[PDB]
Amino acid sequence: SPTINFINFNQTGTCISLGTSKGFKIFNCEPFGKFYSEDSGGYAIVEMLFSTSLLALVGIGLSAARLRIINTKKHSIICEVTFPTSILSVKMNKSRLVVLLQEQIYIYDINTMRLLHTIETNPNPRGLMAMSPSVANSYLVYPSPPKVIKNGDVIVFNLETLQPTMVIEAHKGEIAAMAISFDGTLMATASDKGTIIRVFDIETGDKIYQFRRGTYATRIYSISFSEDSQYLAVTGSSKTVHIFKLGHSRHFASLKLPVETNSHVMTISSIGSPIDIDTSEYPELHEPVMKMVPIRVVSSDGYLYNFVMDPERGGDCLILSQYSILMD
Amino acid sequence: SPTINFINFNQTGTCISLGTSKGFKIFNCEPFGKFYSEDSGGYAIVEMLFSTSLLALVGIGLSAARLRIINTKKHSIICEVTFPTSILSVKMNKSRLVVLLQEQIYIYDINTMRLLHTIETNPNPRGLMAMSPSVANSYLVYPSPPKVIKNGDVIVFNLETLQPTMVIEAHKGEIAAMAISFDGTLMATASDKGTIIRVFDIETGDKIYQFRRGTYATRIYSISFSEDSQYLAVTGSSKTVHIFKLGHSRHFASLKLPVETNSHVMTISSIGSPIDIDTSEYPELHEPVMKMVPIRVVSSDGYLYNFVMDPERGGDCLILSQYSILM
Amino acid sequence: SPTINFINFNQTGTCISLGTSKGFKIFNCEPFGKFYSEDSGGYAIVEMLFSTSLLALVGIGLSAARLRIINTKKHSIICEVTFPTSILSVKMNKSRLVVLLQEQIYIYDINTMRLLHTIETNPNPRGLMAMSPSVANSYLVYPSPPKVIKNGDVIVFNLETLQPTMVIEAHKGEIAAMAISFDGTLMATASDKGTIIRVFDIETGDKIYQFRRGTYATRIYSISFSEDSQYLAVTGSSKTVHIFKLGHSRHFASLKLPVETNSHVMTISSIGSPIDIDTSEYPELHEPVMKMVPIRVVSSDGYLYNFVMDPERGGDCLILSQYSILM
Amino acid sequence: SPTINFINFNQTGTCISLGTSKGFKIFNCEPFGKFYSEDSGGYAIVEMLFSTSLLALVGIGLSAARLRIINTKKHSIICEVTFPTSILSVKMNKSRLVVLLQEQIYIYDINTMRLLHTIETNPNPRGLMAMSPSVANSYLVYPSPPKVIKNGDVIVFNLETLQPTMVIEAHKGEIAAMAISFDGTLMATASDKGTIIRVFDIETGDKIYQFRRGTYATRIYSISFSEDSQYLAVTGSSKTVHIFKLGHSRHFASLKLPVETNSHVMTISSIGSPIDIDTSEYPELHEPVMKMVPIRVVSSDGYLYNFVMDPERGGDCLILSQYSILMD
Amino acid sequence: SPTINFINFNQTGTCISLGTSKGFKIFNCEPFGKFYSEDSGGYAIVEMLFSTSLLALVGIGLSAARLRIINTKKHSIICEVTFPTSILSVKMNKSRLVVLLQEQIYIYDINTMRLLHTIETNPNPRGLMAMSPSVANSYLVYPSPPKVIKNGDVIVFNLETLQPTMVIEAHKGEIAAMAISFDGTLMATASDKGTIIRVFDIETGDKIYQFRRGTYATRIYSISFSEDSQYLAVTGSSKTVHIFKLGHSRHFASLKLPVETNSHVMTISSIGSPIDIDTSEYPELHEPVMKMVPIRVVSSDGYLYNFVMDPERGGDCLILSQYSILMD
Amino acid sequence: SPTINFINFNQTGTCISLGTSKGFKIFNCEPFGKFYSEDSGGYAIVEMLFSTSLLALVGIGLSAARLRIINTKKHSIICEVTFPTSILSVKMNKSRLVVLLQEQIYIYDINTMRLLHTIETNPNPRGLMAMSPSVANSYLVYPSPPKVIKNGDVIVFNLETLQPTMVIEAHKGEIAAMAISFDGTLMATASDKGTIIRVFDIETGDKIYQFRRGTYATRIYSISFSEDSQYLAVTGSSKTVHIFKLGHSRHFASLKLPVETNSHVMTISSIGSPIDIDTSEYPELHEPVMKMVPIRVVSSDGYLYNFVMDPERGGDCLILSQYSILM
Repeated sequence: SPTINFINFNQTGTCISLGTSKGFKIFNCEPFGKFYSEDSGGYAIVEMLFSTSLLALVGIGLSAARLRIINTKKHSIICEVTFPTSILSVKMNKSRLVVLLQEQIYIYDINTMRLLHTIETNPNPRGLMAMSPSVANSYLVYPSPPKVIKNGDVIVFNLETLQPTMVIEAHKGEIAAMAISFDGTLMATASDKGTIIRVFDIETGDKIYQFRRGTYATRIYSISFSEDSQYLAVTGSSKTVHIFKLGHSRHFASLKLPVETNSHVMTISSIGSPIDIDTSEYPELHEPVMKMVPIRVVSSDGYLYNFVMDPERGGDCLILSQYSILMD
Repeated sequence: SPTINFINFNQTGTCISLGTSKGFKIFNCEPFGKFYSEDSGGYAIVEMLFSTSLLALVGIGLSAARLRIINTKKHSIICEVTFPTSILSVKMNKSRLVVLLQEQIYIYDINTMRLLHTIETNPNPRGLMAMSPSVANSYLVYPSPPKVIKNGDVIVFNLETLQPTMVIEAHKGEIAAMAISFDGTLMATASDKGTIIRVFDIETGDKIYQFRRGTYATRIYSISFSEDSQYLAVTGSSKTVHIFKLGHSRHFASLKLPVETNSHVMTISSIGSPIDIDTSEYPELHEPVMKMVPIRVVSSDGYLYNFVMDPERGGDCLILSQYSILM
Repeated sequence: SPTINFINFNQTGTCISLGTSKGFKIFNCEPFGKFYSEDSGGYAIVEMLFSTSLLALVGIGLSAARLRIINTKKHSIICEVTFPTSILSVKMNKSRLVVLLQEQIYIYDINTMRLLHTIETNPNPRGLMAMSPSVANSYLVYPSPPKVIKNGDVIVFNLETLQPTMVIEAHKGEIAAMAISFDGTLMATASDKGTIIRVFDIETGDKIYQFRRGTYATRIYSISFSEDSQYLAVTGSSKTVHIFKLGHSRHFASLKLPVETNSHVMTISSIGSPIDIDTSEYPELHEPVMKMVPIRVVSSDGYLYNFVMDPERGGDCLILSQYSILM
Repeated sequence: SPTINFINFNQTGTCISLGTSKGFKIFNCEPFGKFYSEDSGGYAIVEMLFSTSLLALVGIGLSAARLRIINTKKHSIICEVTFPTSILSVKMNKSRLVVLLQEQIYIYDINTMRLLHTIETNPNPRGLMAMSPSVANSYLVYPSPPKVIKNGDVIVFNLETLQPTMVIEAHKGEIAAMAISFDGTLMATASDKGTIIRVFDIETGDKIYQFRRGTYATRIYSISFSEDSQYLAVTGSSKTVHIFKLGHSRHFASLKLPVETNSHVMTISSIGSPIDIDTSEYPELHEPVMKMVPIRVVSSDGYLYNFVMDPERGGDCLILSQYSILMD
Repeated sequence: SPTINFINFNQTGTCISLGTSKGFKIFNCEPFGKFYSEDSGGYAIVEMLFSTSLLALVGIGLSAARLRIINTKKHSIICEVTFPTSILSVKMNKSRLVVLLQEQIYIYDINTMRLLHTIETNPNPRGLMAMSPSVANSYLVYPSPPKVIKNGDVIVFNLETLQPTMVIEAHKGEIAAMAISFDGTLMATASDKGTIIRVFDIETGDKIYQFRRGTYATRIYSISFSEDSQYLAVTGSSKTVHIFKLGHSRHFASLKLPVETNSHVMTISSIGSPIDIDTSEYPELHEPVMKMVPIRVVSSDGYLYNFVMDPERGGDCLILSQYSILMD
Repeated sequence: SPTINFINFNQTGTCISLGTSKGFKIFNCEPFGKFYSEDSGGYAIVEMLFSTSLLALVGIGLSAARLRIINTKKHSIICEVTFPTSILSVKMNKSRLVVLLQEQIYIYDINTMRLLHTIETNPNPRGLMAMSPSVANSYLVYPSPPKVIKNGDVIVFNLETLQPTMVIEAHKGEIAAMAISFDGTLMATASDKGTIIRVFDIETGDKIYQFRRGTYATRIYSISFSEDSQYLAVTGSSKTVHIFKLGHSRHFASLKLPVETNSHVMTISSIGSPIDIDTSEYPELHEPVMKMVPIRVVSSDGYLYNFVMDPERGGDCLILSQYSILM
């Protein structure tokens, strides 16, 4: 079993991207299957648009500096761009392409592929970003630490006009994770303590929600919004996933992975639109069918976990199935 | 009489820097005199610190891109730095040195002279900034127009920590002039129409005062605060200089230059601390001495004009004397 | 005594430019003196125009690629230009500026300083050119070897119209030195063996004179014409300088340096206009005064040697005096 | 009927290339037929080697900047090279490939396809070139106008050693057309007046022949040598084609197109080796067969015209047939 | 090493055709080399004309019923013709193309490719044929067994006029092999016993020569004439090749394959025009050079064997070299 | 009186088959009578076996392509078979059934009626064959002209083994009529000019006899042998029937029809075994009885003519009686 270095959902959560030390893979979620694969070499960043057969490939070191965009349906190379330093993150929408280095931000137009704007930012060794995926509210946010309490400063940058809009005084400590909703309305961040989750409304700048996560300080791996902006997902080193309800404190519902899973695994999750499931097959503990929110949690060990959450009851979520990436 | 391309006061307003097409000169204000001069070449930017024998010299194009730092007392060269494009503005405090190109901002430590930060901004063909001269509140502000209504966006940048603090939605149109008080507390901005003057409190961001300037729209050359932040001075193409009182609308007092003066003159001004003047010599229209704020207005034609303002009466200001720079 | 890396006369031969590992110096010839000097850094190319306080300064590697134009009277910088590779030669007239890299030629207008033309040539590791200093016949010639017998092909390029005029099949072997007279009428070339010196008439292209140099093949350092195109001076590794008379084969007159001189010295020379010298002081072997052509030969060890040639007698030339540059 | 933008014979004159706004076509001459076609898009330059299934494709704007080499028999792409500006001409021999922009010349080796030499020339908005098609005498000539009487300067460049050989003082006015014989021995040029045709011997530089063309000044569209260097063909805006005999003034023989043809049409021609025709079928006005020089003249309207010339009589040439390109 | 299903010389013996289960190959004989190849699939019949880049391809099952004619130089398909049953043999000359099924004969004109004549013959499971390759004497002969001693009846069919010419009472038993000389003058046949070889003159019908082959009855694989009609070659299951002289019984000269070769291999041979060889290199056991008849024997295992025969001495033939088909 | 399209004897010559445009009829020869008749439709081919109540019926176009086998005694249908084109000839023996189209020959087993063989021949628009009626020597012969001098090539085909035996180069011109004796021993052929009659021995292939017919070339309608192969009968457009004696040139005996007969009549004949006739009734010009070979000649106009030939005298033959078929 080859080691994997990167997992990432698309901007809608209906697909899967992945990068191994021997190649990369592209899966699908509802009619599960291996859509694409290529065993060329180690890949560290595999980012794709809303399907559309568009990919962004960063080699593990094709070095980590070079970024290559490949159209999988045409099997051709759109362009290749090099960078002075290793790439730390690449994110995309159907309007702009952004490449982030440790102290610089590069912004490209996805169509023309010509360089547009460059931001000189204070060092970000963690490669933290968040991009609104919609063109109507195209906003990019990056942290602004002081150069050596005013450490958790985040710069709200509008990609449409290529000018900053405001400065958000997010937290006292360094930012550890950040995400933007699908429509670009909201924003969520968390310090390196992972104890307090804060939600700011990007257009006005007001803090809307403040959630407490866990009891003691522990690392946060990633944050992701629901597609309908109803729920927010956080994953940490405690091998537990929390879901906070944004329909408005304590986490609304929690996901516990199977015990056999090792605790030293990074997990990214995604929340999908509610679906109907047959209660006859699953003794939830009854109407024949009731709406269940499906949750997909994939870990760096190469597994996929499917949960269902009751929007009213919440609580601990039942687990339906456990596929295995890199195999059937 | 050689043509002059650049005039500015020092950060305290007690000195004069000037650049001709043949060299640069340095003057003084109260015991007027010519401290230094060199007939080296064309100079476009001659900026000085709080005396201290430190200068920034930019050639007319010594190219326009090159910047040279010279100690006038030692007649030596501290350093020499080049830039890919022509320099548009240079400002200093006793802690940081800022060089602005049309699209880039370079910040240097005044002591070590090593580069500290670089800012990629939207193009500024007008070379507009404002630098707080005090190290306690060292702030830099530069405009951020959208790249091709929200055209008059300005970025409040902190030099101490090298991180921006906030974004101020100053005006609807493009910014034309910026000025920061001596202590770095306030910032004043002017749109390209020069009809509304707005001053913001830099730490909070709230607009404190709003001034109406003149009757019709006309260009603004420069803005400058008083040492004690009591008054604000603006000069425009109407050949008239206005003084706005910040002790708290309409201009408090107006400076009318002599009629024979050319109308197409760049005019910069400065406000000094109140001093005692004898009313026996000057029929102000009476106690023997009364405090009157002295104002120095140097124009691009090469003349200095001294005025006095009565802080209570205000109104049209009397002119005492006129020298002639370059002579 | 710092090492020196570059010596050349001006386009009239009445001045000296020189570059050390610590700075550059500028001298004069008839009333000998040191006009200028700076201990800035290593300089590899120091080229001057017809006095006029204009210089081209190239750092030893200020990198070798960078070229800086400095006005010594104003102590300012006209401009600063970089190149992808190290500069190999720089020459000027009062109309054009030429910068040569190993495979590229850049031509600049001396006044506006904007780029005018670029020539892609076959590699020239020796950095060889020749520039006519008069604007009436402004010509540039550079060698064009085949890219890997016809190896000594040289391209006659007109700077005025920026179009080549003709191709001269100069020599069978690679070109080693090129020189153009003051008026731009003639061009002289030297093969890598230094045995045959050929001069061509640039407008017609016909070889006018052919000179045999020395007895055996040896390297040639530089060639230079007289102001009136009467004589041609070549210097080689044999520590001997030859003068060929163009008033029309064998060298007309030979310059033998003092024996104590090191043999491994780069030697450049120049020929000046005839002057009156007193035979009473100098027993030439007699009228009190007779015109004798003065020759100045500066070597890489740092010394200047003054000779005189009798235009009718020719022959071995007497040496009058010796100074010491850098002292 | 789609509009066509480019017509060009091969280096031997036994084939035809063509480019439309919808695709390109490749014909043949003696056993006439449509050898190849591809309706991809607009093409502006279609240049091919001596058969050998080698092509050079320049899109109308595959932009005009990009040049693509396609092997029609293998249906694959050998390589793709981009250029900063739009391409104005591409010519080839079995040794070198040259791409010309408005102020630059690029020279490539046809086999290795690596860049060899670059010439910085004065602006040529007309895209004028001439290449000897034989490797024994590989010479390339381009005009050298002054940069703003010495306007008609042409630089004779040897492609083998990549060094200029001489400078030719061709004409007083700007050069309008130029061509090189098959063996690379001769050269022919004409100013923008089109009144005087001059022939220079490329190896020595001497002007060998000087022909007068027409009476009043009129534009010249193209010049082409005969394969055996016996005759030279010029075509102008007068809807008339002249042939000058090089076996050595006034044009030896002239070709008049049918009256129905519009005068605002560009025509390129080619001269083939002499062939035997039966005088019984054609009342020339008699031996049964006598040698006739065949001439093929194709116009931008999409037609082909076949003429026969008597090398001794010359004069106005009889027209045998009139095919139609884009159809049968 | 892929298995091969078909080997056949051309009508002159100067080339080689071959068909594998993965593709087909085309070799050459005197300047030995691999002229062509194509790894598409299994091929059972690969027949080619006198060079001329013409091929006949029958798939192993492109089924065995379908026959496809491909021009290897043009890489195109001339035509495709289907048949109700599997093809058993295809032979060609520069005038006619004949396709044989188990009970039917189809004759086509090679140029026009339209059907001309069809012969309804009694069943021939062995696919036996013989065609004169010259247009002057275009004769086709096929066996005519009785439908269930008069079993070895062969019908002499003239392809030019498409009418039978005579009936030959060849042998008492079933015919096993048959061949026609290059000029179409002679004919040779052999029964399934392989003991007696009979030669009939096709124009008159008289039996000219009768040769005894071997001692006991054994199978005969193929018969081939010399180009000059001087010698006749037979190959059997005894791993031995006999040559009978037609300059006029017992075989004149015999060819013994190397012992390492397996006996269960089918061998086809061909006789070429006499050539000069240097006796200095080869100690034949002496003039420096003497004429030797070269013989090429290829077996179904994938090897080629070159022999030399002395026309006067005959006897056992020396073997010069042993190439290897499917490799160098 | 309906038109008649087809007349032929049986394989023994003791019966008559006939086809009208309204139906078919079957007669007898020695005790003359009408055995059978049906007014069904137009019939073009009515062929019978050796009595045995077996018939082959082809419609006039029951299309011309269709063939129907009918048993007249049972009034039933044995089978029905169609063909892609119109049938041109049908013949039988007691072992095989042959159907000929213009370019194809079909052979059927008379008993099982399953198809046995098919022959692809060059086109025969005249529908010519010859069938041996004995199973001991069952042979079929059909012409093989070249497909567009050797035009009269005929193929000897053996029905028993279904394989051809030999090819006979019969005549230079196209074959016009073929006939095989009762035992299948001999075959007779006639060219389109009808001048030369050739008979070949089918087993050996050698031409045995050659007969000259008439004086000038004229068409031949049919040929038929005697039962004992003693005589051969040919009928042509000259309204004269010739008898050639094969007991071994010029015709042995000639049959002249009555003058009133139409000249444009298809005439077929047959030769029977010798019988005893009374010379008292017939003045032959005498023993009371002498054997005379009876000849029956039925013509397309619908009449039967009875002749007698003296085997020794030969010569012109006397006519005894005339009936009228269809009445």
